[PDB]
Amino acid sequence: CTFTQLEIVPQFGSPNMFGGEDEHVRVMFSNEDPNDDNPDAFPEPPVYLADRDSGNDCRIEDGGIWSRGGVFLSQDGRRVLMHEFSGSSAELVSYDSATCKVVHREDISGQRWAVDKDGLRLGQKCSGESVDSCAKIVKRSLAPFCQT
Amino acid sequence: LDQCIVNACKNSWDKSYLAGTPNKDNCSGFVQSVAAELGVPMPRGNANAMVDGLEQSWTKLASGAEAAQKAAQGFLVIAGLKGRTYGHVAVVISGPLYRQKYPMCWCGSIAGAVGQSQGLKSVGQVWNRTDRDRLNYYVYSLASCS
Repeated sequence: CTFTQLEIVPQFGSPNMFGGEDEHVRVMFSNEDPNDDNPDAFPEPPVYLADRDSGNDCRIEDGGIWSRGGVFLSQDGRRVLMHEFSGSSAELVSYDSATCKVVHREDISGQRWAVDKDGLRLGQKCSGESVDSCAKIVKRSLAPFCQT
Repeated sequence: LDQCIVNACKNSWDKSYLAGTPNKDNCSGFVQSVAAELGVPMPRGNANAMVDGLEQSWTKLASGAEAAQKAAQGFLVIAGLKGRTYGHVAVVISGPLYRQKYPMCWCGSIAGAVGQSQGLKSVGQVWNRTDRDRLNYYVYSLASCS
């Protein structure tokens, strides 16, 4: 199951909302930073998920600080994979798009990371934020993050 | 009064306290560098180690709000919280509390740029809602600003 990154942008007509959509899922955050109208992260829940195949929506009510565009959608629209962090720790967390329930969560603290058609890559002894600057690099399956 | 300290945060920012790991990607490093510039004695180690050290040596404040008060008085204030894996530390500076409760800070982070604050984020915007309420604030007994 493949995840494509979902770019998160300002919505016109809804003053501090940021989100993005595809054929299956719409995702949305609200920006509550008083100083920044272009923030990199959203720490205040909820996250709103809309399932466009059912017409229903649900809220994720708690959660690590979410990274704008560390949000990814699965090919079938069933899972929404999100990067979340706090202090120096971080994690990748897959939610069910119909129920907003957490399906899988992986602690990736201390590692650089990247998600693409091929899967997930984590790295250490990095010189930079990109995983490519990492000396050791590990390829990890995304299968537990999205299942049938 | 917090000038002396602000300066210390901006200079300490571009530096690399440890090896080839620049401070902006290492909270422990960044704090050590600020403590360097100010000539303040800070426990050696990684983040957790630093928290244990501060726990034992340093005067512990009761709230983020008081943390910003001490910080406003040109003292050095470290917000710290431990993790199973990698803990986190940050230098508390003066100015408005986010959600009337979390004081502004400077910190680098291995989490990525999102966890980095150049005085523009509060500790409440670098730690999440859970961790945000479990922070400890520590202060050094001598006003590093004159």
